[PDB]
Amino acid sequence: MEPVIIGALILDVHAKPSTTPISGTTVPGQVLFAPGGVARNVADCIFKLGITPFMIGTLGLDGPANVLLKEWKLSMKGILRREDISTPIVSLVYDTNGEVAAGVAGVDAVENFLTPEWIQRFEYNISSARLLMVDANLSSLALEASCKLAAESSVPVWFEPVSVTKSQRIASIAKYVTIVSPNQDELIAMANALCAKNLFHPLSIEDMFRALKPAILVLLKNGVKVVIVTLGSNGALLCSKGNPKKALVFKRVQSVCSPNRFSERSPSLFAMHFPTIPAKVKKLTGAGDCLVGGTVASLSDGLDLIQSLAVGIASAKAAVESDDNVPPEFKLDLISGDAELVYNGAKMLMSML
Amino acid sequence: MEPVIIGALILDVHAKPSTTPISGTTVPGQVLFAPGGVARNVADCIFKLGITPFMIGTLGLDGPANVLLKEWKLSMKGILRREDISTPIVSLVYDTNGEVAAGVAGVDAVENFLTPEWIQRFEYNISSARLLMVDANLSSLALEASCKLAAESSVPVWFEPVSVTKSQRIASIAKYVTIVSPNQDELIAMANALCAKNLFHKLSIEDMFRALKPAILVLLKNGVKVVIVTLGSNGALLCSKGNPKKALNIDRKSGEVFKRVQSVCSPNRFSLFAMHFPTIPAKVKKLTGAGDCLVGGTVASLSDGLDLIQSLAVGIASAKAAVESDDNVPPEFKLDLISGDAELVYNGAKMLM
Ligand code: NA
Ligand code: NA
Repeated sequence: MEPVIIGALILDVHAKPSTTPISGTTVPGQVLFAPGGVARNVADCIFKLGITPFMIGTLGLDGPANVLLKEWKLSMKGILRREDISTPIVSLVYDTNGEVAAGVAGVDAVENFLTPEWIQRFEYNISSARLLMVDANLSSLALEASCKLAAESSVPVWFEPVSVTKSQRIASIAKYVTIVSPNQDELIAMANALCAKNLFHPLSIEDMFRALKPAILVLLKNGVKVVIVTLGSNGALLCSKGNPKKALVFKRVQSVCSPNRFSERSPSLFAMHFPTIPAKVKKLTGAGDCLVGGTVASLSDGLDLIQSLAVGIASAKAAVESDDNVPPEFKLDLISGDAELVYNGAKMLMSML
Repeated sequence: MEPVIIGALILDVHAKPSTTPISGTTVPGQVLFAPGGVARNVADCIFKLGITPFMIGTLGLDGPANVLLKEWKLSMKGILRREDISTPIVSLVYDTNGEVAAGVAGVDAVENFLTPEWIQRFEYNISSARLLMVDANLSSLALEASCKLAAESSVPVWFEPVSVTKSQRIASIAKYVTIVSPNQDELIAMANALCAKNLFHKLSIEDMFRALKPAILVLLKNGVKVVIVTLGSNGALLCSKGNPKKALNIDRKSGEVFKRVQSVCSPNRFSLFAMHFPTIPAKVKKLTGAGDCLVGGTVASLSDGLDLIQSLAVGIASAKAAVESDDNVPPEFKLDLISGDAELVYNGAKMLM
């Protein structure tokens, strides 16, 4: 009952300049190819954590596809390859921060060729899936087809907003979505999209949460059960409608991250903050994807959402310390240790909605 | 026999956005890969014109190399490939205007790994070459080793000034160099490098020539035999020590480019000699590769037995084909079109001195 991952397979071009990038000319630095795309990264992360995912995507019969598939050890029956299709490419120019200064995509092969027609071939896989994860690179039509299959079989759906623009695609599928994982810009865009108007616009944790609470409520009322807001270096917010456990390799995590840790019996809005762990950043790209991958893998292994999120945040830290979007391997003892640190450090927010 | 091409093999990455370039995230647009590097471009241009060159360069055993070499149909024995090497890449992110918003270049593989030691492996190739073409991407040591090998065997050397900065690498090898092909910024930079002081720092053709004559003479005084100043849309300037109608001292036993051009570009039409060659009006799609194909077209023509005046005309024709292509080098050359354009340039050529 493998988790099913649907979305983009992208060849990433990462340009980290030695000095500050200046207009009108090139500056010295390093430029690397990295296997990318939210869905590909999530699948890769889940696999390296010891769970086999099923990948549904589309690739070309070109050079970039041959880079992405060189060391691909998962099934490829879910991957649509034809010659008319041009493999998606994202080109990023970083700053010295490790943040993106300028990026271009690059990815309309996904919206045009990862169709409902292709996804419906795998109705059994989605139906029997432990979890369905879709990224917003999919078209509204593909997202509808995907999410309606999982809902039919009562399979929980994870929607990754990918960007501010593409996050608005939550609008037509919100009912079917169980979990979303936006940052604070994407959360705002999603809230605006469901509100049909531009009602929301993009410090301490209780300030940030109080500022995002109206936007979070919008998503919850539109049928989303769990909203995970990634706050980068100040961790993540886990917000859910009802008890977070009721909303939906790792027996180490189950041991040390006790499910009996949190005494709190079913609120309309549940909120708690997860801290992140200090890390030696080489590239922040892929951090969010590994959070999702780490979380899905744990949920797929029978852990609850609170335990799974800690694993996700652990995986995110490992990812920023690599020059890949997803690290070449995961060290389980490191993953478990970091997860416990995050888990034990998780605190609850907020007595009347 | 075969012309030897030594220099950079670069993967060019052009990111031209739909619009709205913003920090912190990817933005919609198109990203293209283009096989680049002056030497690689010259080699490709020469081959498509029906002459086989020998390429000496350095590449990695990575993804960029596999994109770069995918449709490479020439020998690879002159190309140093090792796991230590990361394939040179120039990554450019444009704005709506078409100017570079941010650019990063990682091309230190050429200067660090294309050593004199590697070049001396192909001493037989360089010695027996009809012509030797080196780009300024090479280190000074690599340039010295290559050009002194050619000088011993009296093999003509073509030095291509990659940029204003790298053009100054002519300083230690000017003695060995037969032909240089700078634009006028590069010509000034090379002149200053050769001089004991920095004496050099819209216009009509004989006016622009009269302004460049001192800088041109400097190069001539230092041993350069032929100076070709590329003037973009104002054609090219051909200045030489002695008669301009020079040819490659190679036995007759030719090809299709030779007897097409020779028929149509009569050799009976035509110290220091100076000519101006006009360019041909063209549908510019991208100026990419224009200078390189001017070099490529001229070398190819010289290699098939044409004189310098005939060869330069082909080069400007080839340069035109390159600007009306949007690969650095056009996918193919239509020899009839090249020949027709060459006659236009040839017949439009004017004596200045
Ligand atoms: Na990373
Ligand atoms: Na071009």
